Amino acid sequence: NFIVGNPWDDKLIFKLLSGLSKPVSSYPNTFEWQCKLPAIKPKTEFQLGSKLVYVHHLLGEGAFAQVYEATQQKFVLKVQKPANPWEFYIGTQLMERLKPSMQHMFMKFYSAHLFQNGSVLVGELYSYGTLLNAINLYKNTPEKVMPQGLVISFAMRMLYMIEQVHDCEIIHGDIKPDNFILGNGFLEQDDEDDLSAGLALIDLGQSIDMKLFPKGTIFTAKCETSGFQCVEMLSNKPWNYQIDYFGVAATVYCMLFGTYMKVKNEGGECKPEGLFRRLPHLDMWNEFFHVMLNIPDCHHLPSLDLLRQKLKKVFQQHYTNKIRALRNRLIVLLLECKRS
Ligand SMILES: Nc1ncnc2c1ncn2[C@@H]1O[C@H](COP(=O)(O)OP(=O)(O)O)[C@@H](O)[C@H]1O
Ligand SMILES: [Mg+2]
Repeated sequence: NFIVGNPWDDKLIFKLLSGLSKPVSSYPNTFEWQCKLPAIKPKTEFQLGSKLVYVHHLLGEGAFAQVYEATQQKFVLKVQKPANPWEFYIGTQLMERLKPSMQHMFMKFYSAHLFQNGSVLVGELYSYGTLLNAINLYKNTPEKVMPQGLVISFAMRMLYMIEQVHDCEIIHGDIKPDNFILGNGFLEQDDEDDLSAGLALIDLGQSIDMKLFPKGTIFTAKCETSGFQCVEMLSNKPWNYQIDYFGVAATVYCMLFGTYMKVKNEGGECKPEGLFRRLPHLDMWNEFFHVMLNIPDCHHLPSLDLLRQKLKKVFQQHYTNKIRALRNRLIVLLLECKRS
């Protein structure tokens, strides 16, 4: 039952990276440049060490990075100061541990460029915006919120995704609507029963590799670097994989209400704010959040498969017929937003 205070500490990360049989530098894709980070701005040109690259526009920004669209087929550039070789390590590892079939669920990194004061990562592109953006689009519409059938559908894919990541003994560490993105697969999704298509997960900067740590290690940090806090962090309790369970539930809560989840303690259990009576499938959602939020300990993680089945049951009873229309409607909204 080993203990590590902070898994996101820079000193710790440098120690793990430095203490590797296969340094990141060893990878073929990675490149180390002595010079400072090049000036990168939309509608400009610069050479990525060797070949010239054209940046068309800024797709999105986070607390750590700015992501631009680039060409010469289109891809993206993830720029951040200081350098973040860690993301490349995690991304590289993840594709290696994953089954080849499941790689399309996550962003692939083609190459990494490490500068003196920053890093630039070249990665796959997803052109139809984040899950958060999609949630915001509905607010303008009459429904004001995502249809349940799409919520449930997106939810089951998420549970399926973290299951694959956790099998790799990896923790995402930052599961939010901002870090979910919509790509072509969502557009071309033809098989509803296939959970591998229509949703992709990104932002591996805050990810944790459990392989590097002893068996049964635990973390006691009371918040994630951006300040993201799960239930264990609030309760001063230890945690490892629970943070991703909490993240999925927070992301699903957002699809349901279009507002970030807030937590409260009622009786002996932890519950989210405002699960009102008129909410469809209220029983199912109460059960879903109860399990995802109230985990007794690190050794009793809820079955991701079981949760998925409970949602699948409700989906098969009420939304198999209506799903195509709901997806088409969303597709039109995504196209409209992308036109802007
Ligand atoms: N592959 C991608 N395609 C399109 N946009 C992306 C891609 N990756 C990231 N983004 C955009 O970048 C923003 C944040 O990127 P992320 O990787 O989460 O960086 P950070 O760690 O700083 O949050 C997102 O809101 C998203 O719009
Ligand atoms: Mg992010």
